[PDB]
Amino acid sequence: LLEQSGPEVKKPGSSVKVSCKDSNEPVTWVRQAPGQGLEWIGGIIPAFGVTKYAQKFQGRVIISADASTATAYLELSSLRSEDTAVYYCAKVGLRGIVMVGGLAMNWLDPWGQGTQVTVSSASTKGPSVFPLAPSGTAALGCLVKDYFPEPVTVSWNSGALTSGVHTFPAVLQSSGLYSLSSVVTVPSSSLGTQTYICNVNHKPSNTKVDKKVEP
Amino acid sequence: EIELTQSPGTLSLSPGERATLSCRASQSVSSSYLAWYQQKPGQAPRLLIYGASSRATGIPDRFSGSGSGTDFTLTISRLEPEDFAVYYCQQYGSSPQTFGQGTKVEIKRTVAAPSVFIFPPSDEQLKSGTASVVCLLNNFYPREAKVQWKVDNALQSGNSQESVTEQDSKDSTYSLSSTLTLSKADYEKHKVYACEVTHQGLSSPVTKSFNR
Repeated sequence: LLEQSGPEVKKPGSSVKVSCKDSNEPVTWVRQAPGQGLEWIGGIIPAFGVTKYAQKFQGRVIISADASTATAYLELSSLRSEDTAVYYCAKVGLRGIVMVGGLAMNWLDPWGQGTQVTVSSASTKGPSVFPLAPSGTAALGCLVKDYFPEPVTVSWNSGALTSGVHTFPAVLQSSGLYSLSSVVTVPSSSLGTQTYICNVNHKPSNTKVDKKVEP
Repeated sequence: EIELTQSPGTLSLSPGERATLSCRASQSVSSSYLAWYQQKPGQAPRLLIYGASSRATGIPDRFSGSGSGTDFTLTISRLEPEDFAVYYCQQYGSSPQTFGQGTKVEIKRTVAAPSVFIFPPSDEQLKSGTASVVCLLNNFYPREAKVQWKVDNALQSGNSQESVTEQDSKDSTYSLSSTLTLSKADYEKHKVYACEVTHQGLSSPVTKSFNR
């Protein structure tokens, strides 16, 4: 098991340091931008401190390891918004490891759970929550608009209403703020008799909103 | 740099069908030093196959890999629900190691037309000076769909954004939202707001509209 440190939010030009805690093998770092594939960053042989870095990151990346705490580190500097990604650590298999000088390559296993790093000029902001009012099934919802950073959580009727709920992935607007909607379909006959409340939580702003949605 | 091209980008198959995924290398891969990984949303990749054909420990027997040189394949003998995911190949025989861009194995189910709903901006939002109009396409399959906004029968461009869910856990459909953002002042300059939806399950495009 590889335990990684928590999510980070950073401004352009700054640097981020992420840790990977082993619960012997080289440790590699890979990242995945939103909706993209996997990109190798570099790696280290922790007992001996030998590092190798991908050419794209050489000059602004340092990987280090503390053998006494079985922890590896990734420090990436000169951050830009295109460095927004989930950062993974993973161990390089020892058996049949492929050596090219100080470079050690193999299949990767186990993997850390990933660290979300968001790079943005935006400031922390809580969402506004607006009703999407229902006009034999009806749809209704809540628009959760203009927040930073991710994530927001949405439930309906304090979690008692789950059937037919769709909470959409957030979209990043040109303003740098996120927006999403959550919708639910219900019998049109229940519109007069049943209350529908969307529960929105955005921890970075301690936003807690219960918005009743009605026709 | 050995470039790895995976095909197809998306593979739509029914549960129980056989799945064959391709990884094609621009240069011959040194000595079958190729691995396959599975990834599900929110989770880390998981090693399935290494050395082109060796099964990682604890991976089900219905996964097998073969190939050499420039052409490799991952086979899932019969797809189970837990197997719908993104799959990546990796070569680690030449420096630098490289990854394919992924193949999504998607659940094929019967075609379902979207149910379409339109939502005007709330009075609460208008109080703050902006107006968002939301068009919902609910519970459709397959994923391909087109949404167009018309404001007084005039096609809009550049002022809307779309979001799509992952395939629903229970029924394997998609839902999609399109949100049109206008200034409050622009919103009041027009009367009729409409979204028009095209999908292969619809005999003809569906319009939902309201009059401000």
